[PDB]
Amino acid sequence: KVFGRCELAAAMKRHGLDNYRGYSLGNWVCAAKFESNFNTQATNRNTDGSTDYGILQINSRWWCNDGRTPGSRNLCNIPCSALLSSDITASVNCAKKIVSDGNGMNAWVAWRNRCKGTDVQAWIRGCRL
Ligand code: NA
Ligand SMILES: [Rh+]
Ligand SMILES: [Rh+]
Ligand SMILES: [Rh+]
Ligand SMILES: [Rh+]
Ligand SMILES: [Rh+]
Repeated sequence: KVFGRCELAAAMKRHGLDNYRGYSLGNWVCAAKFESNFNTQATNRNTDGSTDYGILQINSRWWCNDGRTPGSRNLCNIPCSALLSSDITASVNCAKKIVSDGNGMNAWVAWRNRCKGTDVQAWIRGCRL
């Protein structure tokens, strides 16, 4: 599924991401925009052979099992395929673990390079929340 901006903000809010570990909803929407262009089905292979999955580009080295990332972990205890669902529940639950891990939202390279320090409130402007 390719979400609209305000449609994703509403789903993220419902699933408890607004202010999760102090990160406003606009941070999460901005991250999803630059990681996946709001596409749940997005996949991107990494130089290390790991793959990033879903609306928040969650990596198979640490977070999910895809059966093709040797000596990786599955710290979210999910098949990476669960992260490509139209239902964002599994991505949001795994993203909560990731952002609690010590480097916060810097775990998302698109968030650090394109969202961090910017007017991220703009990403929820005009949305009924
Ligand atoms: Na893995
Ligand atoms: Rh939920
Ligand atoms: Rh819930
Ligand atoms: Rh766009
Ligand atoms: Rh870690
Ligand atoms: Rh509201």
